[PDB]
Amino acid sequence: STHTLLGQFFQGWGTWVASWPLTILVLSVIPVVALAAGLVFTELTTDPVELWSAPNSQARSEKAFHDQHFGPFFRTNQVILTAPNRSSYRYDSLLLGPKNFSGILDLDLLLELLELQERLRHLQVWSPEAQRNISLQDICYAPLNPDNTSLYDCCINSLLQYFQNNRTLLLLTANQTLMGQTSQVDWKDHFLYCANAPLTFKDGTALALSCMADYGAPVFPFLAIGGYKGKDYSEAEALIMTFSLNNYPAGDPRLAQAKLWEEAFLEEMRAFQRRMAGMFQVTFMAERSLEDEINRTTAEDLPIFATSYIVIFLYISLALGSYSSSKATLGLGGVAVVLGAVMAAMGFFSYLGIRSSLVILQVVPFLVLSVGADNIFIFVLEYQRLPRRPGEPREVHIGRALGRVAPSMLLCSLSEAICFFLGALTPMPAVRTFALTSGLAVILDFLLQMSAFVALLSLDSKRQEASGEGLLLGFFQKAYAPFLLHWITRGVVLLLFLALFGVSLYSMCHISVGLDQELALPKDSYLLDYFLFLNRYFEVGAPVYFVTTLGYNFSSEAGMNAICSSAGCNNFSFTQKIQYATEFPEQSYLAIPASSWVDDFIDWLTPSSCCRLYISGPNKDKFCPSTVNSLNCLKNCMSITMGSVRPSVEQFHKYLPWFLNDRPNIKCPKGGLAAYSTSVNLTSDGQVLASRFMAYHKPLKNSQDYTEALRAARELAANITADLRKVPGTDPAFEVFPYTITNVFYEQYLTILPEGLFMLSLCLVPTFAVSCLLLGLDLRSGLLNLLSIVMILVDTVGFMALWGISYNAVSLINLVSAVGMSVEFVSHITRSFAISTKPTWLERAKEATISMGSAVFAGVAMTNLPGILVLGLAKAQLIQIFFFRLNLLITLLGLLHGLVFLPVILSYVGPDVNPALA
Ligand SMILES: *[C@@H]1O[C@H](CO)[C@@H](O[C@@H]2O[C@H](CO)[C@@H](O[C@@H]3O[C@H](CO)[C@@H](O)[C@H](O)[C@H]3NC(C)=O)[C@H](O)[C@H]2NC(C)=O)[C@H](O)[C@H]1NC(C)=O
Ligand SMILES: *[C@@H]1O[C@H](CO)[C@@H](O[C@@H]2O[C@H](CO)[C@@H](O[C@@H]3O[C@H](CO)[C@@H](O)[C@H](O)[C@H]3NC(C)=O)[C@H](O)[C@H]2NC(C)=O)[C@H](O)[C@H]1NC(C)=O
Ligand SMILES: CCCCCCCCCCCCO[C@@H]1O[C@H](CO)[C@@H](O[C@H]2O[C@H](CO)[C@@H](O)[C@H](O)[C@H]2O)[C@H](O)[C@H]1O
Ligand SMILES: *[C@@H]1O[C@H](CO)[C@@H](O[C@@H]2O[C@H](CO)[C@@H](O)[C@H](O)[C@H]2NC(C)=O)[C@H](O)[C@H]1NC(C)=O
Ligand SMILES: CC(C)CCC[C@@H](C)[C@H]1CC[C@H]2[C@@H]3CC=C4C[C@@H](O)CC[C@]4(C)[C@H]3CC[C@]12C
Ligand SMILES: CC(C)CCC[C@@H](C)[C@H]1CC[C@H]2[C@@H]3CC=C4C[C@@H](O)CC[C@]4(C)[C@H]3CC[C@]12C
Ligand SMILES: CC(C)CCC[C@@H](C)[C@H]1CC[C@H]2[C@@H]3CC=C4C[C@@H](O)CC[C@]4(C)[C@H]3CC[C@]12C
Ligand SMILES: CC(C)CCC[C@@H](C)[C@H]1CC[C@H]2[C@@H]3CC=C4C[C@@H](O)CC[C@]4(C)[C@H]3CC[C@]12C
Ligand SMILES: *[C@@H]1O[C@H](CO)[C@@H](O)[C@H](O)[C@H]1NC(C)=O
Ligand SMILES: *[C@@H]1O[C@H](CO)[C@@H](O)[C@H](O)[C@H]1NC(C)=O
Ligand SMILES: *[C@@H]1O[C@H](CO)[C@@H](O)[C@H](O)[C@H]1NC(C)=O
Ligand SMILES: *[C@@H]1O[C@H](CO)[C@@H](O)[C@H](O)[C@H]1NC(C)=O
Ligand SMILES: *[C@@H]1O[C@H](CO)[C@@H](O)[C@H](O)[C@H]1NC(C)=O
Ligand SMILES: *[C@@H]1O[C@H](CO)[C@@H](O)[C@H](O)[C@H]1NC(C)=O
Ligand SMILES: *[C@@H]1O[C@H](CO)[C@@H](O)[C@H](O)[C@H]1NC(C)=O
Repeated sequence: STHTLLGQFFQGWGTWVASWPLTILVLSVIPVVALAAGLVFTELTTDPVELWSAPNSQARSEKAFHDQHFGPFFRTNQVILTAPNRSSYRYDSLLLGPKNFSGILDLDLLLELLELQERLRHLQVWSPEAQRNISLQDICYAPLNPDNTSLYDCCINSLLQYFQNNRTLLLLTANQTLMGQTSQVDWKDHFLYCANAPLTFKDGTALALSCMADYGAPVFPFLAIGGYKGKDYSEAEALIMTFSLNNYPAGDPRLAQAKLWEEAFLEEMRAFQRRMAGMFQVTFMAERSLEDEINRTTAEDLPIFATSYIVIFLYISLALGSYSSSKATLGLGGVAVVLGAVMAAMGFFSYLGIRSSLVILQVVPFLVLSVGADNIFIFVLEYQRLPRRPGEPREVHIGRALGRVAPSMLLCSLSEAICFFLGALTPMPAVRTFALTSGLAVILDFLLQMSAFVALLSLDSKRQEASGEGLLLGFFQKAYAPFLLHWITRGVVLLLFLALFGVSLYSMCHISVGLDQELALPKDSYLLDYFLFLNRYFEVGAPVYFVTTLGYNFSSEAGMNAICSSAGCNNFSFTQKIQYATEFPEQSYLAIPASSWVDDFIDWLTPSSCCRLYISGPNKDKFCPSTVNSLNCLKNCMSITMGSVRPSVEQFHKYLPWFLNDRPNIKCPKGGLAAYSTSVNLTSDGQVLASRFMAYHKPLKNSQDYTEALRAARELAANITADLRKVPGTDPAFEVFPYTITNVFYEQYLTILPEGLFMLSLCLVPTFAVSCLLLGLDLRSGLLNLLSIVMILVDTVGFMALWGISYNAVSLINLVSAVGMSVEFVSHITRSFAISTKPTWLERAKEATISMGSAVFAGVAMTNLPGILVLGLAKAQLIQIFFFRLNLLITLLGLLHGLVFLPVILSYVGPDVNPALA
């Protein structure tokens, strides 16, 4: 038979290893030390948040195209101020009637915010790598002037940009006698005017102030104030101040300069928070802030987690005693064989240049320990329970006791390694390396404890020469087994577990898919207050870019008519569809309509002294800008007296680069480089390669909102690209896709549910087939522990839905490690039933419960409890939610099915009594 060959081979190998104890022990730990010595050579940790995105997916290929053709998305540094204990007040405007003002909108707070903003603009950091102070101008994102980049050209959005950050303009006052009403027009009137019409160059009040920021572009009200509802901007309860910086690829030396400045920004806002405790209530965030708040507690929690090894050392050599009136070296050997394998499997990957993560250094050594000492108890308890035959050496006895139990050990370890390796097909790189390291650690643990631990046990066995049945074996399990096999409980348990399975089957349909970003940070984190204020007070989400890939013409009148929204444009166009989709912002997750450069280019070509050509001179026809008050510019770019003015193909190639460099002013606010300078890529001749259109999501709170917004945006872009291909001239493969800064993270949840069912169902096939081959499990009890594993998975999914654990890529690998761990709870009990010889099924189930049930409870259920309970106090919600709540719920469910349900079900439909003398 296939079973008896393997057991007959393991009996020879163990008795050979026990005859050379010192040689096999020293010769095995040498490769373990050689593998674990690579923890210093190329041990590198991948700190960014690109450990959470598949690099060969569609969402990362769209990011590569947008980064190639337009440059990467800018970094963000935000502060959200609130005045909690300030009362609102009434104010009567000269143009808007009575209007109530919130407590935050006051001069006494706006002046303090102006002082803080002007101090942040002059910050400087001493760069160690490049010997020079880093100023804000060198790394700020300036849309209107990227070449010179003076200190006042940086993009800084706030409410004080309406007044251009001038303290004298903020305190300005005028007396307007409108309609026979002498009313003091103040800054609040100008703020009310700029909130309704942000693209204003002269205010429509008595004080004729401007309305646009000092860097040139107009600022919209949803980037300055927040917390309103509708269009009453005077009731705003929050103030926003955003600093945006240039983003570079990771190899660039400017990235270290840009991240160096944000540390000084965070220190300055911490000083502002401490200095203004009784006036404001600030919450802040830098672009580097989420990257270092995630892996901040990796080196802080390891010494707390290292006491699990001491507890598992103390648990062995107290439950393995022969206490009459201690096996302390066996516990040290069990700890060293588990500790050696983890360091060897972790350091082998460092040689190959595979970068580790935070989860590898936090759950790997305390999850391998929970399934690494599992075979040690099953070997040592079988060594002491098998009595020595008369006149035989200790080596043959150790070989016989090893050969009787080791195929179940090989089956459990190989099922563990198969489930970890098969579960490493997830696209996310943080979970792939964790599964690969856990699989290699489990395989090295199985090799180490079958070659070195047997030699250590043979060495310890000799020692007892120089220097009752216990209590757990017979004094409890011979007074619990009649309880469980009483004929009233034997029917009650059989329907109670069935009702539990049915209730979990109903309750697993209320599960939620997706991992919130609030559940990744430590509990005493400052970013949680920022995420609370962001979800409560903002009125728009992240920006959306509807990128158009190369292939569209853009130069024909048939091409422009499918994009524009003005007069003489086709119905259901690009901008028309994006305009329509924001009228129902619950189906489509858009809040602001798309701003199209083609419409502003068509409006800019209308002859209103905004595009003019020289009549004659030294410069005949090159360009007359808007800032020229001369008599030689009486010639429009386009002609006059047509409806739906569309430029020719020659005129489109000529007038377009002048439009994308024109700076808006009082005599020409029609458009230019304030918004569309970086939204269009031009070729060498002047042909448009690719463009992009800007729109804003609605506020996305949870992680399902991000997935629904991404799916709705991709569906709307699919409708737009379907309609755009019918225009004559555009070639196939032209597509319009929506690009957002957070689509790489949340694109996995579109199709993680079919991926989870396939990968989980693919692990049951090499758990039942291999169990029927390495063991004597033929067919009746072969598909019974599979039923136990399916019940364990369904009950775990139901309780995971009930507790409030979302189903994501982190929890999916824990379920795959549970299907490889539940074989350990049921294969030992089922195999002991199969080799039983008793008259009736009830006594066979009683013998199976007494013999291996006590060993399974004392070495498989109490061995992983120190390794799992230590993670419950872990400082990070991801480790404390997915690797503690899930694993604790699997060990209790796995113990409760493999020790109360499997013996009861085996006394009804168990396999027949084979003689089995071979
Ligand atoms: C409009 O699109 C153009 C075409 O993509 C952009 O020009 C591209 O800029 C890329 C970055 O400079 C180039 O990639 C580089 O290619 C060289 C040569 O192979 C490599 O050594 C570099 O490593 C590689 N850059 C990286 C970091 O991958 C493209 O080759 C280049 N393509 C063309 C046609 O010139 C324009 O940048 C874009 N317009 C603007 C101003 O953004
Ligand atoms: C975007 O659409 C434009 C309008 O459909 C295209 O412009 C057309 O390009 C044609 C060449 O491919 C021009 O044909 C030439 O015109 C001259 C002068 O009238 C004639 O001799 C011929 O018809 C032809 N050249 C030859 C063979 O001598 C069209 O005149 C021109 N149409 C317009 C309105 O100007 C663009 O080509 C298209 N852009 C792209 C991406 O190709
Ligand atoms: C293995 C576990 C570790 C991996 C888990 C990773 C969790 C998910 C990581 C999300 C990372 C990106 O996180 C996202 O960053 C952007 C940076 O623009 C923030 O967005 C910020 O900038 C945009 C645009 O400038 C503003 O509109 C926004 O209000 C502001 O918060 C998002 O609010 C944040 O959600
Ligand atoms: C802030 O605004 C004030 C007032 O507009 C600016 O001061 C003016 O400067 C011009 C140019 O020299 C003078 O002609 C005006 O008479 C000044 N007005 C007053 C009342 O002082 C001031 O320059 C602005 N500050 C900045 C930094 O732009
Ligand atoms: C053929 C002659 C030389 C007899 C001696 C052969 C012995 C010394 C060789 C043959 C197979 C070898 C074993 C093969 C596998 C392992 C697992 C590894 O993780 C530790 C070393 C260990 C345990 C080797 C020890 C040395 C070994 C036992
Ligand atoms: C009982 C537990 C801690 C056993 C695990 C020990 C090893 C595998 C763990 C514990 C502490 C960890 C180290 C903590 C800090 C660093 C510094 C970093 O720049 C490189 C990785 C490195 C060197 C880690 C490597 C892995 C590590 C050495
Ligand atoms: C980094 C990327 C781009 C390269 C490919 C990495 C992944 C997909 C590759 C590299 C090594 C591969 C693994 C190599 C070994 C095994 C064990 C086998 O029993 C199942 C497949 C499995 C688990 C492979 C899965 C796919 C795998 C993990
Ligand atoms: C079935 C086995 C594992 C027995 C243990 C089940 C226990 C640990 C599980 C099952 C149901 C769970 C509870 C379900 C509901 C809540 C409400 C929540 O706001 C706090 C946690 C709490 C109170 C859970 C605590 C843990 C819990 C009690
Ligand atoms: C402003 O708020 C107060 C709160 O009571 C409300 O009574 C008042 O009517 C509001 N002002 C206007 C113009 O409605
Ligand atoms: C700027 O750099 C110079 C030379 O390194 C240094 O003396 C000066 O102190 C730096 N500026 C600040 C703000 O310290
Ligand atoms: C930008 O501006 C400064 C000051 O006008 C000028 O001297 C410098 O040459 C310019 N540099 C670039 C790269 O545009
Ligand atoms: C008009 O307003 C000014 C400044 O606000 C004030 O000083 C002056 O008294 C007012 N003039 C009249 C005629 O009331
Ligand atoms: C606002 O005032 C209340 C009442 O005095 C006080 O309890 C609270 O701490 C104050 N908050 C801040 C941020 O000053
Ligand atoms: C939609 O198209 C039709 C036919 O091209 C046109 O008559 C109508 O004016 C367009 N838009 C509407 C419905 O106003
Ligand atoms: C595109 O597909 C259908 C057909 O035009 C349309 O009903 C649907 O509303 C469009 N998609 C979106 C996101 O509106």
